[PDB]
Amino acid sequence: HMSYTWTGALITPCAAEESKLPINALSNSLLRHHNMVYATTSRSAGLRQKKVTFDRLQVLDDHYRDVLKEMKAKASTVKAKLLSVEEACKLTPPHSAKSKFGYGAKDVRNLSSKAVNHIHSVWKDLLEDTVTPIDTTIMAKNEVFCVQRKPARLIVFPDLGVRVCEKMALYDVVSTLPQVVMGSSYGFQYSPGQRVEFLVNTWKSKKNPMGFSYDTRCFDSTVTENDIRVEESIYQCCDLAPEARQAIKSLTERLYIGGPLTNSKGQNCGYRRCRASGVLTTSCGNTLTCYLKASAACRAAKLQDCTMLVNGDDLVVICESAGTQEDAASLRVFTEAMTRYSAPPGDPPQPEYDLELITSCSSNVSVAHDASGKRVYYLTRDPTTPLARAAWETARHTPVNSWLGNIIMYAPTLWARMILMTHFFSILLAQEQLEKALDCQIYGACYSIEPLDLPQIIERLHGLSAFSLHSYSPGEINRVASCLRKLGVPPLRVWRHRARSVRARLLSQGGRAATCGKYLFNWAVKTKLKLTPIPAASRLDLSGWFVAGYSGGDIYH
Ligand SMILES: COc1ccc(-c2ccc[nH]c2=O)cc1C(C)(C)C
Ligand SMILES: [Mg+2]
Repeated sequence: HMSYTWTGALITPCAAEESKLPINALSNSLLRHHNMVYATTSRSAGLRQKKVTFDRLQVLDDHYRDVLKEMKAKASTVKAKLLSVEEACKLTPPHSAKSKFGYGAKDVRNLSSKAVNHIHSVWKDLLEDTVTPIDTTIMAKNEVFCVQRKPARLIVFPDLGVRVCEKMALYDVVSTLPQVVMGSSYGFQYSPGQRVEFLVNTWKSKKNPMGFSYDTRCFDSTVTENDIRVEESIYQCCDLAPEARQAIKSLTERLYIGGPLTNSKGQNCGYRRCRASGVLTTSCGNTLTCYLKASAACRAAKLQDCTMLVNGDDLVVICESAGTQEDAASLRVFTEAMTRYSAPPGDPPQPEYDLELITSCSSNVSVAHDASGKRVYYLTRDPTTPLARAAWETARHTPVNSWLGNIIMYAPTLWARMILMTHFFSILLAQEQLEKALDCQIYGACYSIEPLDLPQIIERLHGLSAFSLHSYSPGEINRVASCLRKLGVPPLRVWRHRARSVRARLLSQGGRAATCGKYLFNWAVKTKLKLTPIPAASRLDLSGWFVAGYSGGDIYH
């Protein structure tokens, strides 16, 4: 029951890999300790190969079979539709990996003959053959981090032709089914602001609240053939077209169960017997499996009045505390049950009695004050990775602007407002790129966003409180300050000074740019302007946002 078996061939790159931080004229205004910032390359893939290769022991009890019975019952109410080639072709990101059949993502999007004719022949083969393993490509990811070096994470994905067919058969399923099965526990249905409301309300709902979070050591590699087979039966509970049932069955047996791994040089690297990281069902199947395992473990641990919040492998549990001594024991049992379900932890969970202490999605809840001085809870995180990645994005244009994603999702935070908003609006002003659409990742999906619509966007997911946040917790300010010292980032006083200029340059331009300067940079000036609800904020067509997660799913909205 090994996750992977390797022939010997190496995980080869598709190009020359840049590991050191590229420097330009704008770099030093943000970061000075360039050596601390790096990117991962195929040279450290062998380390991760060793880390992701292990044997899986799974023991399934009555708690497991009970939860699944309930899950299949809720799943039976779902009616899902098949997607047309055209619909699936428009969901493909513009820079998605090109086919080994002589066409790219842009040919797929333009609905070219070579692309559409190939998509049709792959679909026909999926309905006619349900046994032959589908070929996947194994690659080492190029991600930017700060030191204290991590080995490169792997990405396993099928051909562009298979990916369009996956969307056709399972896009509606992976988008609709998770909320029906899990209700209010599906985290991807929440905006950052709505997620806080849920956590705070849930914490307040308990007499003596206890909370903890769970992180699985290599979740994708812990996923067994049984787990993937169990996910298929959940999808098969839906009311589906006959063509969609055969395509799901086929994709399961040929792609999702496992298959061979191929490098950039066309060599067989080995065989995969766990979850593929770069398929449409990556996020859905991980959330369902984690939820099934954790719900049954919650029962095994005899945890009182549980409230789960799942998104991929990330899980948060808020319940009624039975005393510190019993609470430590309950969590030991939870861990032991999860381990038997083929999901051991990275670090053992610990009971927490303060919401600000729970860490999930590399984040935590913190307290700040709004304009009136009323306490307001918001979601934050350590700025080290966002800043290291913003530093890379200062010197090089990338397909996913992390800074933009971070400004959208962490808008109320001290670091995103003072550093990110200031630095990039200063660049967009200078380069006259204020009206240019930029791509960013939100819950694993790719979105083209206009930087001028940022104030309206921030109001819908955080409310007017985000533009008025002050008097941050001592611990948060200390975390930002230590991080700036570590990376050689100018202190927050220099950022205040720059923000007044950015604000002034923005206000001068009028229209949407003045609204940007007015709302986003009100914190910089002493003579504050009245920030009222933006009429434009309500008009925003945010349909498609916070519906589901698509990490590794190759989705574009
Ligand atoms: C499941 O929760 C998340 C997943 C991703 C991001 C995220 C953070 C930054 C950029 N893009 C993203 O999608 C943020 C969150 C919360 C916890 C802050 C809501
Ligand atoms: Mg994990």
